[PDB]
Amino acid sequence: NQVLVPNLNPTPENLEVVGDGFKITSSINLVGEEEADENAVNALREFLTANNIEINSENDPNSTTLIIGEVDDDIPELDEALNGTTAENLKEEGYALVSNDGKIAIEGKDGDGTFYGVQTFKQLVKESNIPEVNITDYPTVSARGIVEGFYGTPWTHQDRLDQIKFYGENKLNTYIYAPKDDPYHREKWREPYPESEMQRMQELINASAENKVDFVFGISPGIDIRFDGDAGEEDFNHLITKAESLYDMGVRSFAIYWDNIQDKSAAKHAQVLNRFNEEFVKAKGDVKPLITVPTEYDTGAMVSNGQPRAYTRIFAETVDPSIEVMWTGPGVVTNEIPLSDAQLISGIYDRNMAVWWNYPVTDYFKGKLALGPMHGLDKGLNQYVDFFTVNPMEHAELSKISIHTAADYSWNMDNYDYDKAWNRAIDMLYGDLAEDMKVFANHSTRMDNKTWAKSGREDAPELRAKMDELWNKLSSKEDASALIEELYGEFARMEEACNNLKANLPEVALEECSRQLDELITLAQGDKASLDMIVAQLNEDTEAYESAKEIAQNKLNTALSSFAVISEKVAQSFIQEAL
Amino acid sequence: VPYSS
Ligand SMILES: *[C@@H]1O[C@H](CO)[C@@H](O)[C@H](O)[C@H]1NC(C)=O
Repeated sequence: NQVLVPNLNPTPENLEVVGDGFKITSSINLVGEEEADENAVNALREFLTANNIEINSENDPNSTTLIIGEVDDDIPELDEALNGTTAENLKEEGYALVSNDGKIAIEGKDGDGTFYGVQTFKQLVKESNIPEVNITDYPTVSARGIVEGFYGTPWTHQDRLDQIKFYGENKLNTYIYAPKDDPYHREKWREPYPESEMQRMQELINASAENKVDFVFGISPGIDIRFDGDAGEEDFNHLITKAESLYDMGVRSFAIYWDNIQDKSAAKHAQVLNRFNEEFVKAKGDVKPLITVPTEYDTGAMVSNGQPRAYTRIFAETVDPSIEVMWTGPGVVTNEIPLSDAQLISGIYDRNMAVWWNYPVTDYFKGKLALGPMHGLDKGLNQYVDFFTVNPMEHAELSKISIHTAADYSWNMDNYDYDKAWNRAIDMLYGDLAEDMKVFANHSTRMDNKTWAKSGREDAPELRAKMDELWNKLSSKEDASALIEELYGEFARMEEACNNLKANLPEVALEECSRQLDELITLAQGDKASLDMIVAQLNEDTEAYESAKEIAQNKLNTALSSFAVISEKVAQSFIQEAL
Repeated sequence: VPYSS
């Protein structure tokens, strides 16, 4: 009978079911494709082909009709199909979508908008069934996406192309190219890319345009750049030459980065930025605002007693208002960006800020996977932030979980529920394996190197609660056998899920997390022996206690010398507590 | 150092 609205990501701002839904016919009437966004139509064409829906040559009135276009197209048949709903009054990138009575209309506020309308369309359709809905939709934050700016092995060409498809499909519109260990990015920033790297860039730029992603070409010259006299000219001209050869392949966004360098010449940094902004960005006329990150880029390094440090004050005083400025929040890697930290930094800079969010990056603690949702970022952040990017792992595939939630948070910020988003991320990504992937991933959300880097939702918090309850019940001598049995089940379940993931994950995921799958299976076995210890102590069975103690020490020993790190404060720490 | 410390 009725067609339910499937999982959608991001969450559309306004959605109403207006009917029972309908099945889309074998072949459809497509209207508006001549004037509609070229990329939206290609996206739509691929989806139709992938789902064996043909486009009729000649209108057949017995077939589903799909109308598509932007506000600024003169197509009356579209305005008739929206039934008084419009994208005219929406912010840029917004769209309206209506399916009723065998018609699907999509109207983008602009081309980006029409492409995004197609994305939502694609998510709504299952086995030819679409619900009947009226949608108007638009992003909270106008720049949303990813900065590949981590240390360690950069993503491959194949990784990047696949990521860019993934951004498109989740309405992320920004990808900043800035890998720390690309030599031509940083170590040898003056040197041109060779012919073949330039060909790989071209493919990246093309795929970005195809997927409505702003490819941002970053460069980090702060290691050895000269600011004064003829050397300053020469080194500035090296920036221009480099940026120009990416402009010449189609790049329209640029970033100059000053993070993690010894030189703290604020004014000279800001002068390089302003000169480039005048001589390059504005001169070109079709280039987006310049992006930067200052040498002090977290609040702790930027601010001292409510008042900016020397560097920051001078940088902010000099850096042209049009330039986007990124900061990571209260620390490099931190639990939170409270609304007040944003207010503070946006105060000093006197502009809306850009966030460089260092999660799920794991270059500072490579043994663990960061597989949680966006967590700790205030839902009113849009008031001081208009540009949002996450720094992912050197593992592109598994970064997808966290990035999926980044798409939800930055598109529809105030509706964002990290737990619901996290569940949706895994459901949409893992299909048949979702429920198991959740069991595993649930243990791998918290990042903590025990010093400066701490971020993420806590590892399996419900399980910790039960573990904590068990210790309370034992020390106050209450009957724990209901909890005990419950706990055997959870540990068994961790083992069963992990063994199923190992057998069934496709290679692309499996090769990113197989060591951590072994780790969690190990720990689950040690948690089980840990309980066998508890029970033997209760039953005064020394034989059975010494025997479970050995097993529990043998699993803990394996985990402690593992490169893989998982569930430190939950599965791991339970064995330590029992010992 | 291959991280931000
Ligand atoms: C420092 O922090 C992260 C984590 O190590 C690193 O990936 C990044 O390149 C550095 N810069 C910023 C601005 O976070």
